[PDB]
Amino acid sequence: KILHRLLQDS
Amino acid sequence: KILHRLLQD
Amino acid sequence: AIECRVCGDKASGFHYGVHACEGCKGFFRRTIRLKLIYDRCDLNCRIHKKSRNKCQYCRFQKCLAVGMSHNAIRFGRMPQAEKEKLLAEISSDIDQLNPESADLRALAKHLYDSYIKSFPLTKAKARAILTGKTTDKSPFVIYDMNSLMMGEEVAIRIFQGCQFRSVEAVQEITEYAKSIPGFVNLDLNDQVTLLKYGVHEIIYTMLASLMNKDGVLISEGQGFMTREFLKSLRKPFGDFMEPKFEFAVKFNALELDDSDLAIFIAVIILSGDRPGLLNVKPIEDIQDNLLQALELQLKLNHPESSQLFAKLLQKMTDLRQIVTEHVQLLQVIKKTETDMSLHPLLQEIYKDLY
Amino acid sequence: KHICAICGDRSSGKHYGVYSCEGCKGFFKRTVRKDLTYTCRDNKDCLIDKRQRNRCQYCRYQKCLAMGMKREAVQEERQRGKDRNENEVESTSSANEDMPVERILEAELAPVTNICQAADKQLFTLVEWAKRIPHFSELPLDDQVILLRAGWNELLIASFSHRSIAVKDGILLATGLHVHRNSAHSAGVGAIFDRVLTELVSKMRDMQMDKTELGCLRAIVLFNPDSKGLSNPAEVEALREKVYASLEAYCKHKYPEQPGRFAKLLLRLPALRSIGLKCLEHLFFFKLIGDTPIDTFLMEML
DNA sequence: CTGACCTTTGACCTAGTTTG
DNA sequence: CAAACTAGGTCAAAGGTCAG
Ligand SMILES: CN(CCOc1ccc(C[C@@H]2SC(=O)NC2=O)cc1)c1ccccn1
Ligand SMILES: CC1=C(/C=C/C(C)=C\C=C\C(C)=C\C(=O)O)C(C)(C)CCC1
Ligand SMILES: [Zn+2]
Ligand SMILES: [Zn+2]
Ligand SMILES: [Zn+2]
Ligand SMILES: [Zn+2]
Repeated sequence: KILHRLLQDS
Repeated sequence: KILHRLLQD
Repeated sequence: AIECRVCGDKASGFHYGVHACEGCKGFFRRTIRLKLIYDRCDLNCRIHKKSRNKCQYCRFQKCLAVGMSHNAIRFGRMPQAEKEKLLAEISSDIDQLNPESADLRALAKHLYDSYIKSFPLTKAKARAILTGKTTDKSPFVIYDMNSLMMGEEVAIRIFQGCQFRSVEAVQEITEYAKSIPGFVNLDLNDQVTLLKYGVHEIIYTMLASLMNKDGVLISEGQGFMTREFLKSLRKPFGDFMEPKFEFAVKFNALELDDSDLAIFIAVIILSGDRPGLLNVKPIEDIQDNLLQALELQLKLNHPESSQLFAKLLQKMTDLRQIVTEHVQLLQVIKKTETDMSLHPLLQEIYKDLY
Repeated sequence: KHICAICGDRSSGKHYGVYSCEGCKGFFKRTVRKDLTYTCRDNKDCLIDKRQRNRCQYCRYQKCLAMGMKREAVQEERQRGKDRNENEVESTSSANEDMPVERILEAELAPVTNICQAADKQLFTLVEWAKRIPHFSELPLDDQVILLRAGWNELLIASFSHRSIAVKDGILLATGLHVHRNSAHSAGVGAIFDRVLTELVSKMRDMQMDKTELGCLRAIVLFNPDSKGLSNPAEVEALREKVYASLEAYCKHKYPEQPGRFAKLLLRLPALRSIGLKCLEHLFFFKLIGDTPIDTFLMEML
């Protein structure tokens, strides 16, 4: 749920 | 003790 | 990108009518420039980069069979290198480099490249820094307070010195994952799941690259902390690292290169045996093809390593083995201490983990 | 030329990265090569100087590590035959069956307080099963105990999680009880129990795990060379590689339509271990907590 | 077991060969 | 001749041995 951010931003 | 016994034979 | 006809490492050129390395070149010339007789050896030794300096008779003997000749010496240029410029195997590249196999090596190369751009310190770099064969300054060893004090409750400075690293690695692993054929296409909920459980296993695998029986490379690889040092810390933090060292000693024996580590890592992130997954068939799908790719990477890189593929997949149960055992200690800490300023990213990952 | 950074004596140049005296260079080598472990008798403080450097090895090797001596800078015995293999073939054409799959197969064919009843009852079975698995009995009677002590836990779980094929949302203890899912949550062990259903029972189930394949896996979980104590780990580590071989071939024969089956079968192993560890966790929590409902064979096992 | 003392390896550089 | 290569030589650094 903080990871959601790294998986959705490149 | 037990494991050793059953294994003994 | 040629190899040596005697041992293996890249050749340094055409020495005595054959592609030989600097070591095998000068071994041959030394055996001749000096009448040298090496007592027979019935055993047909396998000459490789390492074993090369074991049986002298078996080494010389072999390199005479490969063609090395004192009367085959040749200076000059390569007039028709163009001939043998197609790596003289581009005919088995239309046979071996295919069919439903040409793709496997294509997948590997892709990952090996995605791995190189994702992580700064690869096993390659790390082993030079460790074997000292590099144009750098010897890592600043840290075997006690004195040395530690020269960085620019202590047990804790170090403990949280790690938690800090993870965070950085996690960001790196993450981008690596986002380049695994089909990882983005998976349902965002399992994309996240696959990582909550992945990172840890991924870490100890990587982490073991910069570790030897005696210590571990730190801070970019410009520092080295002794195992003996860490092993001796505040009551609860002494054991904290042993398991990692034990594992690393075993994992390293397998001698895997970055090329092999780069696929193995992808196999871990993609494991359909994780809790909370929805579409398991998709995930498993990518894995199956990745495993099928790693199996070939090992056979071609370690032709003679018996059951390496099987042994490598066994280390996978030892990873979980660590991780859950680590979580236990991390659990203990919550009691015999009151300052758990563990980073908020580690909080997500760590909480709820089996 | 220089001064040895380890003891102070005169250094004959560089060795493994540091300016060492010929003495220290030889100490480091021998230590790394014969993979030795030294212990200190003081407080890891022993002083290293040309006179008293043999006074204590542990301290000396650490003085080495610290002054920067690198272990990997050491090559290994330029004098090995390094081939534990017998000339030509050791079992004509590998035999492939130095660990016969049939033998294993045969060997395989041979709320809470209720579970443990199965365990104990089942723990006398293991000596029987293992006894029947080839090359086990030819092993040192000590390593046999070490091997079975370190793995009864996992071996036992992987046995019934297969026996619970079909029988969904529940499992059959070895005696006869059909402990069903919801029947656990009440006891508080619903987390663990569910994991067994979902990453073992389930997975195992959708794979059609051949009763053989199972036994082949239990063998691999048995022949665990990492167990601490084996007077000889090399032998144990071997009997496992043999079983990797047998089972490995056994899929090429029986499941040719599935090339990646062998791997899929080995990946059931990681989960079998987490689940296994979490269980021990729920035993050293029911024992030291005086609830003591177990029997007798569970006393040496813990 | 240590460590004085002796043998090899092989990475790197120079001086001479051959192709274009 | 320049450019493209090699046989050799060199010396630090690894390896070995075997009285003490
Ligand atoms: C011992 N080193 C090397 C890295 O060693 C590591 C060991 C364990 C982990 C796992 C982290 S730590 C944690 O609590 N949770 C995690 O996921 C991460 C890194 C140090 C120590 C101090 C400063 C820098 N480097
Ligand atoms: C799995 C499991 C548990 C652990 C039991 C152990 C360590 C062994 C069981 C062996 C059996 C059930 C063998 C058989 O009869 O085949 C506990 C009690 C925490 C609760 C429910 C889930
Ligand atoms: Zn070579
Ligand atoms: Zn030989
Ligand atoms: Zn010294
Ligand atoms: Zn000491």
